[PDB]
Amino acid sequence: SVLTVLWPLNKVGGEFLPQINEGDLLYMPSTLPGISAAEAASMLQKTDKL
Amino acid sequence: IMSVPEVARVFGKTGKAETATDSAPLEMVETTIQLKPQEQWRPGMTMDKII
Amino acid sequence: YVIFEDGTDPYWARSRVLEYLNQVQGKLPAGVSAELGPDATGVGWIYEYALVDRSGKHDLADLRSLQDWFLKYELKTIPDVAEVASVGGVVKEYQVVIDPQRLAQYGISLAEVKSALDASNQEAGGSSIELAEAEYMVRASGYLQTLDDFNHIVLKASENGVPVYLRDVAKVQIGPEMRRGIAELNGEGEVAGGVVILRSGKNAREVIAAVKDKLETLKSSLPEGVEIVTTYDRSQLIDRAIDNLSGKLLEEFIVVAVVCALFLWHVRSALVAIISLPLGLCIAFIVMHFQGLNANIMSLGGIAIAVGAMVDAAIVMIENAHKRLEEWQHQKTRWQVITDASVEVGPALFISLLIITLSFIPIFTLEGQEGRLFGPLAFTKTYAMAGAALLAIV
Amino acid sequence: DVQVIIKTSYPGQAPQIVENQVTYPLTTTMLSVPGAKTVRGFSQFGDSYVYVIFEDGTDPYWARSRVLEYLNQVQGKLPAGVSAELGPDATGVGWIYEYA
Amino acid sequence: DVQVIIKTSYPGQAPQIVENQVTYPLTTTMLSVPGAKTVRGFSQFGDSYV
Amino acid sequence: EELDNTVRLPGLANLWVPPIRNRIDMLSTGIKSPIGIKVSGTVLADIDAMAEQIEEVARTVPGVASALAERLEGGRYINVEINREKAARYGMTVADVQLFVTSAVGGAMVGETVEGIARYPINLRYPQSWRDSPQALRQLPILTPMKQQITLADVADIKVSTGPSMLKTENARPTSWIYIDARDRDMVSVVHDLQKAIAEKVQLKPGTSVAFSGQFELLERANHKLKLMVPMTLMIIFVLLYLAFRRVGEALLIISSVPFALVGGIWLLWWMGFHLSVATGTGFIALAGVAAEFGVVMLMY
Amino acid sequence: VTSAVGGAMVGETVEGIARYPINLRYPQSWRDSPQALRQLPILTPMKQQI
Amino acid sequence: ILWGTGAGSEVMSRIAAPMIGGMITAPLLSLFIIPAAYKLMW
Repeated sequence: SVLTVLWPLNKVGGEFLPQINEGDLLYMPSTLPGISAAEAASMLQKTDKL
Repeated sequence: IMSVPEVARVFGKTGKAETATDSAPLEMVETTIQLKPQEQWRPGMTMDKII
Repeated sequence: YVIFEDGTDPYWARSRVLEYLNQVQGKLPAGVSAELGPDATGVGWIYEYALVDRSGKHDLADLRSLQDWFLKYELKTIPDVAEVASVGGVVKEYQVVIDPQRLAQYGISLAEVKSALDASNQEAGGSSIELAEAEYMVRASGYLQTLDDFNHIVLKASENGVPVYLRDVAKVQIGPEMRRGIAELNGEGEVAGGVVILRSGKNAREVIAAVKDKLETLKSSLPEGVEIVTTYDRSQLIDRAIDNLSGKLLEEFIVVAVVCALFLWHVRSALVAIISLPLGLCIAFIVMHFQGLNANIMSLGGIAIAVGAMVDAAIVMIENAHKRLEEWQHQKTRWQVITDASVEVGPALFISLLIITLSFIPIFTLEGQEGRLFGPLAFTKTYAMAGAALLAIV
Repeated sequence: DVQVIIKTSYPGQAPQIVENQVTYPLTTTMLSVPGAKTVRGFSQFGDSYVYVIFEDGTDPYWARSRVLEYLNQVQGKLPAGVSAELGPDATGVGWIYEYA
Repeated sequence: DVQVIIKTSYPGQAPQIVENQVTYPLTTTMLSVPGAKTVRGFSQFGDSYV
Repeated sequence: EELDNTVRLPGLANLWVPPIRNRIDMLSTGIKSPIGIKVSGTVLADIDAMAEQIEEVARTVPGVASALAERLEGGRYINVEINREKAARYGMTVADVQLFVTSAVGGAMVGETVEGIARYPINLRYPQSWRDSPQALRQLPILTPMKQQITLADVADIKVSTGPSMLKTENARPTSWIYIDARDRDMVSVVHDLQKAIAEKVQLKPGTSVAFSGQFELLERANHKLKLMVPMTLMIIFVLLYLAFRRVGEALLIISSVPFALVGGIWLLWWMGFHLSVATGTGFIALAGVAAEFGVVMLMY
Repeated sequence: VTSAVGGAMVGETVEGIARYPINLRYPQSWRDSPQALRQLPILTPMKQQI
Repeated sequence: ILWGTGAGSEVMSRIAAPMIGGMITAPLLSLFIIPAAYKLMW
């Protein structure tokens, strides 16, 4: 048995910190540098309303 | 100084070395002298005789 | 130099000195500013090298620039390096030689020349423009990079007239700065180098090895015909001292073994001492690490006598055990009789060790430069004797 | 990490200007602070950030004091209207409350 | 007790100006220092003590 | 999943994270990829050109390596090149034109109005019609010191180009970062091969250096230290078990039997689908402790 | 006295991360000895030669 | 704790799963392998 125990050990995976789920969330879009001041507000309003 | 058969390398410095720890004027000279290994100096010729 | 009392935290002292430094930065002249010294003492300078050029390609200015802008920033990244200070070489500068004749001819003062010079060596950028749904961010030039740019500087211009350029009033060239310190190698010629300073109270061997490996790895990216010749390093002296101490200790152990083999008629009881002496020094070094007290050359040279003073108890114990085990031979529990033979001398040796250990307080007494210098020696001696007492008991 | 943040706010200059005007001197002066493991500089459109990261096991107050040790020497070299400011005494777990 | 004194000099400025521009910000900033019990401060015609 | 499927707009790559982790990652100004090559130099052009080569040099070695040079070159510029000769023709130094550039077009602060404890800035600027586009900048009116009416195109040349959006500086030097990444494998040996290949098939310009870093730098340390305390612990445990029984047989038996309880404990993680970490380590340590307690209380009886 | 004869710094040229000072000075022939200083040309604010 | 879903329960489940999984062999161990290996101690 102590020898057969070697099957799941390699098959098992390693993580640093199991992700903890909070009561809230954070949405963050990756975008490009170029942006104006009015287009930014428009995009923010659109994403919030969606 | 380099003419002595025992010195291997001399590094002279007149003045400061751009640091707050060194405050030597342009007239004070400090020369570091490295000596050959004791197995190559000469027959005898202790440190006192070298100096 | 602000000198504090004895027993003060160097960082506390630096903070207290700075607490009033900011109040003075506003009273000094415009261009100057006061700077605090490094975090090292007179024993800070550990490594020194020189940038030699085995050709006639690179002058002193090139070597000085290489040392200042490439090696200074490459060797400062070492964790425990206080600072890498440059020495020797030449600091390139842009010199403008004015001509009083042309000044009198065109009628222009030095103040306007300086105003024109300071008004042509910067970049000005306006806020980002509102293009169609995207942002473009302006950037304007103006920096000085060549002598042709210096020549095309206008000192005085008249409406519907002819402007007066700097080339018609002065001569711009590249030259050396007023040297305050000159370094030099052997009689061959002058060179430029650097000096590495070690932070207060740190390991010098590790930092020396780190800087040497860094220089070895960086020597590839150096110009053609440029070498870095070392001129000083503490690693050699420390290694020599350590080797001497190790050899002397090995000789002392061999002598102990020879004496035990000669006087006890070839018995390996010497081992009892070969294993009991190092453990005492181990205990002493643990106690030292528990209260800092870096090991200097004096603290290292003292253990050679500590072991010689400690071997006495081991020798007495071995001799008493041998005598009693030989007396038993005339006439499980036998080893209990040997334990009794040991305990009948145990307490005397223990008290002797205790008194020889406590007889060193008069050295912890004295303080100052003599007290700081000689402290570690008496401390390690006391701890070694206490450890030897404990061992002799066990 | 145990790091210190220095922020410099310039209204209307490009990245290179704030890089060679307010960020370069700050970095060159903070590179020689005692106990700093590394120094990073981020030059953006108008703003300039300097992160001085110390080793592990350092007192945050000690690190802030050491960083301020060399901040005063640079205030006299920056442009006239701008001035560098030290970051708060909080880490990434600092933001607790938000309202509108 | 552990007391820290901060003296500021504003040449020729009425108490109100020095209090709004010097004493008020200093008094509001020194209240956030770790371990600050109280922060007193008074402004005069030419000086401000905290 | 519904949130990701609902919010869909061009030019955005959605990420849904926790707020605390997001803030910690934002304040963490480090390197996230497993392996990172830092190329430092005196200017940006040389280090960029060197990274352009190191990219493919590291992408060729055995092992998946998504070598990405950098995402910094993304800015767009409108360069107004001031000409010193055409500026001297009218008697205006470089600063005389930069004044108009920053004040008339830039709109910098020139004072602050006090309204009690508040302070509101003052702006001084030209109208919008004269600073709308580069063609409007080319016609920006300028008044010379001698009160002459000229334009901006007469003392400078306005051109449009691209550039960086953010400048990074490592140790007060222009530095370029290259990310080499993998997964489910220890990057302990590939670093040496990468360094060898870079040193052999790449040349360094005068005043440029390369270095390696990443998470592995710490791992090789941490793990090592662990292997120094794992034996010690067992020792400090054995010396106790002996003292409990005054015989080595029982201690060895317990230490050799604990692995059975460890097996029973680890056989469940697979079925559960979880992954082993430090938390599972503490769990296994507690299980082994309880198993040793059982064994001791059984051997005593 | 400080600029024509002394040669103080009046700026610094930038070439990347380096900074090289600028000097503004008279020629060597006009600042050789005290007798040369006694004849140093000076231009008054009203453009008079002395 | 292994079949629960609340706040911060992931770490609790990760720490508890090993013990729940091992509690089926440690009794078997200390009940069968210990006496057997003890009878074979000579």
